[PDB]
Amino acid sequence: GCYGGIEIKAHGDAPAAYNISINGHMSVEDVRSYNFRHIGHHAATAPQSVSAKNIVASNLVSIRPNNKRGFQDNATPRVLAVSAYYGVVINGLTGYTDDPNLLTETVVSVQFRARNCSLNGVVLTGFSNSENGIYVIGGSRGGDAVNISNVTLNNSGRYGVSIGSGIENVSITNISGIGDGINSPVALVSTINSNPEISGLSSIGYPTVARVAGTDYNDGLTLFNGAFRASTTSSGKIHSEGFIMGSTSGCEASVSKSGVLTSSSSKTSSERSLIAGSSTSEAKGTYNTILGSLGAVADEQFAALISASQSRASGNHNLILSSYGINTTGSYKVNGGFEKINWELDSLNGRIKARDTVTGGNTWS
Amino acid sequence: GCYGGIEIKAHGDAPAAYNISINGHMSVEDVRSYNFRHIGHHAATAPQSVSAKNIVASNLVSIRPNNKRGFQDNATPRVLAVSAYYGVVINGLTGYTDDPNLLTETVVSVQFRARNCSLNGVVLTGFSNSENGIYVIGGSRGGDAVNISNVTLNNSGRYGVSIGSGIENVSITNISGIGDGINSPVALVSTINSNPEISGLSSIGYPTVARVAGTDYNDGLTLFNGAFRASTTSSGKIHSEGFIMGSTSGCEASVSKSGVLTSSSSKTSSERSLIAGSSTSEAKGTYNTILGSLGAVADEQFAALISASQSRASGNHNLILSSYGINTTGSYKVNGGFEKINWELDSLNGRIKARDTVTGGNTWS
Repeated sequence: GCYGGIEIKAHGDAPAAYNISINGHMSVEDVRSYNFRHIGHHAATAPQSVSAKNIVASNLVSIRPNNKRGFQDNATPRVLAVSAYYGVVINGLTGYTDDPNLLTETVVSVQFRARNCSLNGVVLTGFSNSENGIYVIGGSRGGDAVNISNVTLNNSGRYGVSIGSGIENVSITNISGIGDGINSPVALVSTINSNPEISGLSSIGYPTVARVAGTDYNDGLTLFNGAFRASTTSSGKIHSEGFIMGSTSGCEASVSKSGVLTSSSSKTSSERSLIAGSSTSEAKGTYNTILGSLGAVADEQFAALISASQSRASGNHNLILSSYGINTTGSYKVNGGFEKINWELDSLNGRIKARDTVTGGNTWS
Repeated sequence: GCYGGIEIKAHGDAPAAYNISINGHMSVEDVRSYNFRHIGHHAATAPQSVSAKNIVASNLVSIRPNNKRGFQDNATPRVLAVSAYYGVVINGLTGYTDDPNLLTETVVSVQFRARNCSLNGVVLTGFSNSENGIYVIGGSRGGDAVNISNVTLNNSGRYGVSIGSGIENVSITNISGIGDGINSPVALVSTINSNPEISGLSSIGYPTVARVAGTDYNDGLTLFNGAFRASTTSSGKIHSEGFIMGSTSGCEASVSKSGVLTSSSSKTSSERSLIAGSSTSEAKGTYNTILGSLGAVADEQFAALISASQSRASGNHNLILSSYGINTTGSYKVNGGFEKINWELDSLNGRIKARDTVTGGNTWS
């Protein structure tokens, strides 16, 4: 029956409380069950608090948060409100109400310069007329992060987990929600930024499961950021807009939009490129394709090789097929050969050339 | 020396206990150390409990669970048994025994309409003659989830972590196990459903590490569900059977079996398709391939382009190679050109055509 159940803070012109541990608490009909803040250090244009740091809070219970008594000029209720603080770790939180009209804005807020906060093991039940279950707004700062995992929402929040502006680093994993009893539910998960890391969403009764910068995903989502590598035990450099998969050692994909699949000792520094099913191959131009090849090099714009060995395509839009030991240089040509160029399809001039013969009336027996 | 150490429940015709917090407990030689249930709400054909919700339980100790005394008609022992309840969050659980014959069925069970449960930070030691370490059976319900993470098993369970029927949403991460001292171990992890989310498995002494719907994985596994995106900071729509990787903005893979790699502003709505190493390209047919191309469109079944610019392949099995500025329409043709079609390999009729000349006796110097 208080305003704050546990408040951790400071007034302006004072240092905030720091290195505080909550090892279990029960808050019954408070306004803001857990309320961590530092007055004077919330505005985007204020200095960051140099003192608001380190809160570890666990096994937190919040029951029927409300403001029937009118505390703090009818401040809106919260199960949890974090602001200003760096390094808040919340584990095992249950918020429960039996009256949907008591709390109507946000059940859990992480906002107002709060940074590097982590929520894990959360059950929110009964808040069926609140706009937001969890609502996070960032600050927007280097080295920031917000981690939300293992959350389940039972008719709690038109937006179950909402991420607002100013947040570049978010991890949202294993969120589930029931929205059937909610007054006009919108989405289990919603994000303003286009690059959240997301996996393990499950819901019923929300019209949209995930809304990521305006795009809906209702059938499951896995999103990861940065350089990506899978089923490859070691590799050289991978650009943040690149990847290596299903490969053995010695591969690299060192520029924007370059990638290696199913290969050994193969490297691409070619912007817009793919190497697949190959060994000891290298793409160094742009728009390069190397497939099913051995010791193949593509080193000019749009150069490519398919089923080629010990060969180099160095022409503009120059493709080598089904070859061994040839180096080609022509523009808009498809070539094949064996130790020397033996045929050409010349797209530039409309010529077809064989080293030996060109014949019709053939059969294959 | 009790039947239940802590029991949280209700009898039939009563509401179950709700919003209960266990902030550390030690259970010594009980039958079921932690036993959460709601009689009358366990059968598949019973109503779901409307009251069994919210349990957060942490730092739980269970020692030598057994039924030497014969409680409850020789009910089988458990470190933890969850049934009926929604939203059970378990963090930091250690179960320990020095007598393998006391508990022989399942160490931890999540079954009988239990839903949206989460287990994290579990150590089970000494249960070397039990069939299952953790055994989960689902209900099978929309918006359900079971999350199991950071578990280590020391000679505990022929099946370390087993997922049974009725579970569509499972996350199993960071499970490790020693099976050397187990009486006939089978698998560290086992799954009935074909789509578990799994990563971070490590074992010794289990003949199989992971068995996923009957298929064994003994050398590491990472499985994710839904639309997939990596090393791409933003994108348009990705179908749940699609992906975008290593790409920049403006890409989409909007239908079953469509994908974009290493590209910019390129979109596929083509069922069974791939765009790689390309820009401003679009696949709209079926069985479409676009590689290393710029402003390329494939809009008919089996149409494809490789090393092509400002070109459209609109024929049935029509492939364009090494070209600029051509639109082709023929069936079973390979084409090349530069502002006009300049050559054709006609697989349908066995014709080869050049705009200019076709010659043999050529050399490339």
